[PDB]
Amino acid sequence: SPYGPEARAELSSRLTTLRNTLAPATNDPRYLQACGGEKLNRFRDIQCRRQTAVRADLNANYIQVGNTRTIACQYPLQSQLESHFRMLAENRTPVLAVLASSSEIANQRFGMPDYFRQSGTYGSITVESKMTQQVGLGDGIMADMYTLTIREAGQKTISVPVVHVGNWPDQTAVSSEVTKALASLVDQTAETKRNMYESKGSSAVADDSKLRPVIHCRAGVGRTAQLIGAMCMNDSRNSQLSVEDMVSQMRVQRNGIMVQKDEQLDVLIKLAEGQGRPLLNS
Ligand SMILES: */C=C/S(=O)(=O)c1ccccc1
Repeated sequence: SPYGPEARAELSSRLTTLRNTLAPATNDPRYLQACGGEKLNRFRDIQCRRQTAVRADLNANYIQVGNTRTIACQYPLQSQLESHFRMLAENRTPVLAVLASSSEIANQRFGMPDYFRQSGTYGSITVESKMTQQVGLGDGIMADMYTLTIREAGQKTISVPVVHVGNWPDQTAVSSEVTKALASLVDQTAETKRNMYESKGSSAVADDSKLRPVIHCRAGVGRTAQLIGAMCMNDSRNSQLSVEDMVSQMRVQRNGIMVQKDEQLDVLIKLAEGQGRPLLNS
């Protein structure tokens, strides 16, 4: 069977070998390295692919699965906020999807700054956070939305649509119904903002490294990967892209953990089967 346990076991096998191969070795050439001793990676073993790094001081990667282009990153460290906001601004971010829970953010032991729900000043950058709408995704999962306006002297003021699922616990997978609802909402939000820039004749439209949806959570390899996978599967241009392709591409473009838990992979499998999308590559 195409979606039978034998097929699932084979997929899991192939991806496991890939994760182990991609594991970062000390001073790994494939991964972005910290500078002068200042922490770059929130987690020592969840690193950032150098070839696709967005900024030299952020754990963040440009990711292209099939035709879907995005940016995946870890929750910025307090010391990276300024550079983080810079990335968001320069990217003309059409949507910022944060899947880190409100509990994680609230726990000061985690060092996850409340940067998109609060207004403040960071270096020479000043940010305002306007709470907008709230959208249920099912099973009680809630999406809180905000408008993040980024201001800096001499720079074009940029406002960013934020989609925050604050009750999706770490290392777990919300149902495929919830995932599809979320991916639809994120893409929809992104399409509205991107359209705005295109109507204004923004030069960012001609730059493939810009206008990308930015997705992340705490480490940016689980809930983040699950959403990205769902998003690429919603792209009407990714016909024939298999789950194997999908997960391997995210892994080679960020790190080998992308799609952290089996439960998260299962959701991607389920969505694939729903569309008749192949799991393995022949
Ligand atoms: C998108 C966050 S996550 O990848 O799910 C994660 C965060 C912290 C620890 C493990 C996974």
